[PDB]
Amino acid sequence: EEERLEREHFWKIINAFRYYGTSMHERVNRTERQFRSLPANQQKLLPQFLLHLDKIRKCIDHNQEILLTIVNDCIHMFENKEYGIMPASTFDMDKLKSTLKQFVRDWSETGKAERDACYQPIIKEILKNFPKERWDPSKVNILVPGAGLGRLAWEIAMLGYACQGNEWSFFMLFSSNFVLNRCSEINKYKLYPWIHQFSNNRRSADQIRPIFFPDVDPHSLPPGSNFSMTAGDFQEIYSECNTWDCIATCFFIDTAHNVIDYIDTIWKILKPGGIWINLGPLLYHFENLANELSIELSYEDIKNVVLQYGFKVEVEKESVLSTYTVNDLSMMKYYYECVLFVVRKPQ
Amino acid sequence: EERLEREHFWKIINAFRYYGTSMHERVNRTERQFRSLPANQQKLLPQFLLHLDKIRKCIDHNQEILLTIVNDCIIMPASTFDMDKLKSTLKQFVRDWSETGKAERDACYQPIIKEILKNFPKERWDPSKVNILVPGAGLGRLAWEIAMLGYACQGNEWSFFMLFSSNFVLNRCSEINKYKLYPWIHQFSNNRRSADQIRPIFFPDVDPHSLPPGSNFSMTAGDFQEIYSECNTWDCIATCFFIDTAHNVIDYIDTIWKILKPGGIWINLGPLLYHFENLANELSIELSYEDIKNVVLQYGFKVEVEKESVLSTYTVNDLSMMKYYYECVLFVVRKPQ
Ligand SMILES: Nc1ncnc2c1ncn2[C@@H]1O[C@H](CSCC[C@H](N)C(=O)O)[C@@H](O)[C@H]1O
Ligand SMILES: Nc1ncnc2c1ncn2[C@@H]1O[C@H](CSCC[C@H](N)C(=O)O)[C@@H](O)[C@H]1O
Ligand SMILES: Cn1cncc1C[C@H](NC(=O)CCN)C(=O)O
Ligand SMILES: Cn1cncc1C[C@H](NC(=O)CCN)C(=O)O
Ligand SMILES: [Ca+2]
Ligand SMILES: [Ca+2]
Repeated sequence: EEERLEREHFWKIINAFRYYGTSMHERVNRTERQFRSLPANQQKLLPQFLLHLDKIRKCIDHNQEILLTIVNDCIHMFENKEYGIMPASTFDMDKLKSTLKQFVRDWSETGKAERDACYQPIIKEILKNFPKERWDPSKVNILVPGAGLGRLAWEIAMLGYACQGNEWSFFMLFSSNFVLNRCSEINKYKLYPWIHQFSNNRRSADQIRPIFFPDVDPHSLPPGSNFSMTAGDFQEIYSECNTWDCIATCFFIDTAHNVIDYIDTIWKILKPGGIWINLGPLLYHFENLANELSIELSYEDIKNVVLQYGFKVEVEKESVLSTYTVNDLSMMKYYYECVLFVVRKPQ
Repeated sequence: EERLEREHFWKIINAFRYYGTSMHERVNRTERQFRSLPANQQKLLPQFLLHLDKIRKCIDHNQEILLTIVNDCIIMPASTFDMDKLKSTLKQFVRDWSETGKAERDACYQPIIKEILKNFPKERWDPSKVNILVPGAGLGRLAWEIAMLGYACQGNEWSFFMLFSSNFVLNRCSEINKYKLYPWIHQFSNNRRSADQIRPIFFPDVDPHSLPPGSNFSMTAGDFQEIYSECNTWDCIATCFFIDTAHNVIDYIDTIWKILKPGGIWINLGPLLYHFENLANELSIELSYEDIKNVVLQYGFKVEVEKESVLSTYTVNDLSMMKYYYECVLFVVRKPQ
């Protein structure tokens, strides 16, 4: 039951990767169809339009190649031997499009500013509580749930902490497995994360511009590094109590069906005296989804729940600005005024 | 014609009437889910169901303000599309007619109004003989501000959501801040404090019936392409967050060029969030700003002002942990004489 539904989920994501080209091409063919239905005099006002559509198509083909490399990597895994054709949902295609942007955030020089706003404060808090002068960082155990493409877990590991990223989503697992285990040359790969955006373009070239990755070799972890990634629901995988020195969550807790469940887990699996570092907003992932449990709390209520569990609050900064896979050439942008806090389980 | 507009009219009246139902069902889902939690978890939040009740009261109040707009004008399940438009409408009240919306208005309307004063000064024009057209006037605040300067200004709006509201605010309203809405109660995510959700706004911040004497202000209902067909008529057309509503922006540009007088100016400020992009079966020509400028040039407009990266927001919740902004373009182009 567990293993079969995992198996179903698995090939569904695979199929979604395989379907990216068909989806996007149909979108561009809608556009070409409509453009050609215009009065011809209007089409001659834009004598480069059809050419630009052809450049998008090449971009789609290139993105599809990256996605097929990821699919090829995960099918032939040493530990994916346990798992063994339909059109993907529009929901999967959106997750796909989100995945490609995630490569900018986590593994491109283009996403350094965003990492500076979201990751530096977490890393800064870790160094504050486990200073190199008093702690062998190899003996400090740090769990990073919802690690995504894994850049933050990786950065912690670069300092020598015994860091383990966990992730539930096969979009994220397929991709991080590829970037972390196969990209051993800086900026060897390239993708087009903005071709999906047709609104709010200053220049048409803006939509077809590339980003390169990885800006950094993942295998430049120094010897003595202790870095790993796990696949599964972190509530089910990390059930052993009193284990972790530090749990670090970035844009994570608003992905729960019930964030109270998350807080209950973090309390049980922290070592007495350990800390929970959090940075992020409260965009509840299940808010709209029919037939899904979604408990949407204000930050005020989250703090009250944290306080009642017994945590003691060491750092609290509200209005920490950051973006999330922003396109800095776009005429429309979203930003977050995140909360950062460091709470501590009493010893 | 008459029969199909008849259908559109009552569909929107019905959406106005279904607002309380739609919102209460949303709250119902929350309450069922909270009550489904284990008792130990529920105890941790002893004001949650009380807070829900306060939301419901805000809901009920909003529904009263909506019914007032509909009787001042004069029950089936409306589409989520309508209800989103409805929620959008209540947010517009903040933008166009609340002290809270002043920051946005200064960002979006003041640069347009300054350009109007620049191109129609008293040393050259009798302001009351200058005809200015505001397509997509919304709740009409901008058009009103232009008419307040002594120009002959006509707002135009297609949506019945706006027309009901703009009528109610411009004709049936006198006393400042007499009325209040709860425009944020539908946002359950990204709240700092629970109390921000049930936070009230008041309108109108300024008295609409303070037009000076001889002022020439009017508002019309319908497709601005179909209503305005007299070529060489308008001294100025002012579009604010408007042109990206077109099925085909080239069509809007053609209408504007043709209905401006020789010497008339088109002022534009907004982004390019194309309204029909992600809608099935609807035509949608999504152009870059570069392409729109190439089209405008080929028509023969002379370009007088072009500012990119004009920062502004649109019905923003100042207290929310999530926020959008636009890097708009402002331009003024003249139809040559
Ligand atoms: N139950 C669960 N256990 C582990 N990860 C989960 C989870 N539910 C959702 N997630 C994942 O949590 C991730 C949050 S995205 C955040 C990624 C990264 N740390 C960053 O901030 O940039 C998503 O990739 C999502 O798939
Ligand atoms: N053909 C048309 N004629 C008149 N209004 C139209 C129209 N097409 C779209 N609209 C309207 O244009 C409006 C854009 S919102 C802009 C409102 C206001 N000027 C502001 O920026 O605050 C919408 O209310 C929409 O209903
Ligand atoms: C990951 N996460 C968890 N809480 C919030 C987020 C941000 C993310 N936001 C975007 O992708 C577009 C940004 N304007 C999302 O929607 O998942
Ligand atoms: C009116 N308009 C025309 N071009 C863009 C807009 C903005 C408007 N934006 C919102 O409502 C949410 C923004 N935070 C919309 O998309 O209707
Ligand atoms: Ca082009
Ligand atoms: Ca072609």
